Amino acid sequence: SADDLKSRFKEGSIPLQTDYADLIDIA
Amino acid sequence: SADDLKSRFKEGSIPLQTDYADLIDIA
Amino acid sequence: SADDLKSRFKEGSIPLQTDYADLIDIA
Amino acid sequence: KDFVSTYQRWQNNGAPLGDEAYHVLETLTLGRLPSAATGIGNMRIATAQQRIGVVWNTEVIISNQLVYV
Amino acid sequence: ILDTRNSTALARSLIDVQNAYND
Amino acid sequence: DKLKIKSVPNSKNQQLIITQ
Repeated sequence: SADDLKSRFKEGSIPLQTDYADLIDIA
Repeated sequence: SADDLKSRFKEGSIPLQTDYADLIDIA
Repeated sequence: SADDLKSRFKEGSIPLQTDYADLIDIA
Repeated sequence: KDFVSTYQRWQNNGAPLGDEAYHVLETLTLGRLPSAATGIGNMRIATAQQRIGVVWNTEVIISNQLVYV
Repeated sequence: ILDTRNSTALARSLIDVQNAYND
Repeated sequence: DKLKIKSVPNSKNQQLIITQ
């Protein structure tokens, strides 16, 4: 979900390739 | 806007969580 | 294509501001 | 491609002297002014155990040049 | 006349230089 | 000796002034 994706990108966090995969899957 | 949006993603930058927030917002 | 973008964000790869440019313009 | 993007950006910026200029400088391999940071140009993507190591350990972040927020 | 459009360091540490001026 | 920080409109980039 969108709010989930906002949650995975808060200050102090470091994303993984799954986050980017989900981002590009949102198209 | 889009131009301001990829203004933040210029070389040598560290995007903040807000930029990611608008990135989820547009998608 | 989408999976090219995935493989460019695949773990260990060095992203470039060009890749972010395609990410923005996809949306 | 990256060169073209940064060159166009530097030019419509007014051709100023800065990181936009210094990246072009290093690209033509005749000078460098490394800044105390790690920009988009070089960011390895960390493993999950790297995530568990940092979670907030800054020293590993600066050690492996990972994504920082 | 300084602008941070020509370097991200000021963009990151403008708060810090503000405090440095304060003290 | 005197500095002020002023934000340009229609964008977010930050303009720093200094006098001496």
